[PDB]
Amino acid sequence: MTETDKKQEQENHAECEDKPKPCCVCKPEKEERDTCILFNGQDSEKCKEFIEKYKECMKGYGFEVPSAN
Ligand SMILES: [Cu+]
Repeated sequence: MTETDKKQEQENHAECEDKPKPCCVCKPEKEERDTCILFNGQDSEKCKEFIEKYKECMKGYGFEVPSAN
């Protein structure tokens, strides 16, 4: 029995989905980032500051991050 379509593609937003399985070691900074982008609008320094601080606090004895390298 054949079929027209079934397999879903599902693409990403821009590039690199990031975020593996954010365990319990990561939660507060996450809320701080969301709030920062909520009030600001990501139009403030691109909020890259929180991204770097996060990747810096996680890549070092933190947990795990896929990234795009
Ligand atoms: Cu975590």
